Amino acid sequence: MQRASRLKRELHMLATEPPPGITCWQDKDQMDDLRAQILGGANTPYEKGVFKLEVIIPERYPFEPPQIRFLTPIYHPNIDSAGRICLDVLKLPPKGAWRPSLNIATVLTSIQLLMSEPNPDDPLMADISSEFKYNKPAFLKNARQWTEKHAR
Ligand SMILES: Cc1cc(=O)n2[nH]c(C(F)(F)F)nc2c1
Repeated sequence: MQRASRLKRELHMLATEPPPGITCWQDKDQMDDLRAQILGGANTPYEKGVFKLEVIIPERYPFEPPQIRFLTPIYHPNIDSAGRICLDVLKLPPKGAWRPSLNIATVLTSIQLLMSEPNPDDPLMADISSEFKYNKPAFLKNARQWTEKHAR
């Protein structure tokens, strides 16, 4: 009942005040099986791609974070080839940053920010991370080509 009331409010806010570039909605009729979309940001290599994500709300929400993975392939130091995301707010403390005062909208915004600003210090993709650090022009070209191939 606690989780239910919280999800109703989140779905209302996602429907009426979505963050710029972000959409999140119910796949069907269950408030804990959600989908989202993040628009590729301008001045990023993902520009003019559209990235779909799966947003699964666990039983203990809001005390456990949403489980979010990219469905659209993306070329990024912190996102693996299955769409898993390495991001602090998707993880529980002490290492992670999730807390019940965050919500689906804030963490989708954090993923959007991660797309703009990767964290080569916490890589999931070692070869992409090294390319991002030491050969940024190649990283940007590869990230654009992957966006053309899979997100457009
Ligand atoms: C988009 C959005 C804006 C906003 O202010 N909130 N607040 C909550 C909360 F508190 F219900 F979890 N969800 C949201 C979502």
